[PDB]
Amino acid sequence: HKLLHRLLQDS
Amino acid sequence: HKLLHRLLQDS
Amino acid sequence: LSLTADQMVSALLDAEPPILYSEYFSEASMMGLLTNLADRELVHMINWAKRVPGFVDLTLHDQVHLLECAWLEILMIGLVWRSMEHPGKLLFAPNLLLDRNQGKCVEGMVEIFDMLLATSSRFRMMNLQGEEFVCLKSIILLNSGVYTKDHIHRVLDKITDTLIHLMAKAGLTLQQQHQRLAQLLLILSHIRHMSNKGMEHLYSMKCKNVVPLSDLLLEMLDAHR
Amino acid sequence: ALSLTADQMVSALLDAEPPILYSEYDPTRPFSEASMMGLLTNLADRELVHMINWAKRVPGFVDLTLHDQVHLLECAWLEILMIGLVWRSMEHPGKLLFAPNLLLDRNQGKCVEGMVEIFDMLLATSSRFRMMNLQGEEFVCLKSIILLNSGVYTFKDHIHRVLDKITDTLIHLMAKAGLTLQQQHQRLAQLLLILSHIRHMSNKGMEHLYSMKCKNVVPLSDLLLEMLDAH
Ligand SMILES: C[C@]12CC[C@@H]3c4ccc(O)cc4CC[C@H]3[C@@H]1CC[C@@H]2O
Ligand SMILES: C[C@]12CC[C@@H]3c4ccc(O)cc4CC[C@H]3[C@@H]1CC[C@@H]2O
Repeated sequence: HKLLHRLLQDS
Repeated sequence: HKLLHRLLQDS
Repeated sequence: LSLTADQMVSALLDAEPPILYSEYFSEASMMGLLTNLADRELVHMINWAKRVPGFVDLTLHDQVHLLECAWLEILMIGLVWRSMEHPGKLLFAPNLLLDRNQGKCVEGMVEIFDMLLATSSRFRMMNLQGEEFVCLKSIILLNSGVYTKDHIHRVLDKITDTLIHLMAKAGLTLQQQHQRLAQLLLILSHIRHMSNKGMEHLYSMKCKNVVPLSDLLLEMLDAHR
Repeated sequence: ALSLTADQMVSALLDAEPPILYSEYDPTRPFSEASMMGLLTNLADRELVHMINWAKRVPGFVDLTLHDQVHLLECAWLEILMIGLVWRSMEHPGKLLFAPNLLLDRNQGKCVEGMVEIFDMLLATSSRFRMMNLQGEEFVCLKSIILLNSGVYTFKDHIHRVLDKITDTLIHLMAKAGLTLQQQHQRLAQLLLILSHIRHMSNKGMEHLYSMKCKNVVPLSDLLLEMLDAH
C-alpha cells in the first residue's frame, strides 16, 4: 500500500 | 493576427 | 444586461451552435476524426460566443483571451451534454458514438474518456436540463479566463440569477435551489480538470505528428503554453 | 455528521484548522532555483502531514474507506495547499505568504523556471479574495469543499450529502452577515467559481513540480513523490 494509506491510520 | 482575431469581427 | 431571466434563457437557447457530423480505427484515424470535428466546431463556437449577452461588449483582446482559455472546456461540456442519454458512450457526433473501450485506440485517451463519462453520469443523475446546460456553458466562457472585470462579473451574476430562476420555476425550495446551484458549479471544477488534461494530451499528439492539426487548432492549443 | 447544524459545521471546521508553519529560509545566502524549490517542497511536505490529520476532522471524511480517503487527498492536496496560501496572502498585496518567514513577490518567483506564471495566478486569486472580502468562515467551507469534491467523480451519495450541508452552511453564513437573498446566491456562485481557478492552478503546479522532479532540481519526499505520482 501507498505511504499515505498508512499514514492515514496513525491516530 | 491569429485567425481568432479576424473571425471575431467577420459580421 | 437588461434582459429578464426568461430573456436570457431564450437568447442562450437561440444562440446554440449546430450539432455537427463526422465521416460515415488506429490512433491516427481516431485522432484525425476527433480533431477534424473539434476544428469545425470551433468555428461555430466563435459565432456562439458573440451571441452570449455581454461578450461583444468586451474588448477584442478580452474576447480572444476568454475563448483561447475556455475552448476545450466548452467542447467538453457540449460532448458530455450530448452524451447524457447514452450511458457508457460518448456522442462526439450523431454518427460518431464511441463506447468507453474505443478510447483505448489512442494512447492516453481512455483516462480522459472515463472522466467525460463520469461527468455525463453526473448530469444524468442530476437530471440536468437544457436551459441549465446553456447557462453553465456561458459561465465557463466568461469565468475560465477572467482573473487572468466588473462588467463581466455583472454578467456572471445575471447568469446565476437565471439558473436560480429556472430552479424556482421548476418548484425547488430555496434550500434545494442553493444546493443545486452549488452542485452544478462544482462540476465546472471537474470540467476544468478535464480540459487541463485534454490539453496536455493534444499537445503530446501534436509533438508526435500523430495527426495533422488545423492552424486554428494549433493557435488555440498554443495559447495554453 | 449529516446531523450537524450550520453553526456546528462552522465550529468543527474552524477548530480543525492547521497551524501556519515556518519555512527553512536561510537569509545568509541568495536563492537559487534549487534552493527555492527545496524550501517550497520542504514546506509543502510538512504542511501535508497536518493536512492528513485535518482531513480526518472534516465531517464525513473518516467514514470513507481508506482507499477513498487516499484518493481524495491525492486529488486535492495541491489545491488545498494553494487555497491556504492565497488565504494567508490576502492582507499582503503583491506577495505570497508561503510562511511568515517566506514572503515572496513575483520577481522572486522568476528564480524558478516556469514559476512566475504560477505566482501570477496565485497573486490574482489572492486579489480576488481581497476584493470579495472573503471571510475565514467562508474559507474553511471552501477548503473542505475542495477536499470532498475534487476527486469525487473518479468516485458517493454520502459525500454529496456532506457537500450539500456545506452549501447550507455557506448560505447560513451569508444570511447571518446580512446579505440579501439574491446576494446570497450571487456570492455562493462567485465563491464556487473560484474553485475552477484553483483547480487550474493546481494542474499547472503539478506539471511544474513534475518538471522539477524530472530535471533532478530537487529531491522529493516519498509522500510528495507518491502524491505527484497519483496525477
Ligand atoms: C482534444 C482531444 C481531441 C478532441 C476531443 C473533442 C472533439 C470534439 C468535441 O466536441 C469534444 C471533444 C472533447 C475531447 C477532445 C479530446 C481530448 C484529448 C484529445 O486530444
Ligand atoms: C508545487 C510547487 C511547489 C510547492 C508550492 C507550495 C508550497 C507550499 C504551499 O503552502 C503552497 C504552495 C503552492 C505553490 C507550490 C508550487 C507550485 C509549483 C511548484 O512546483
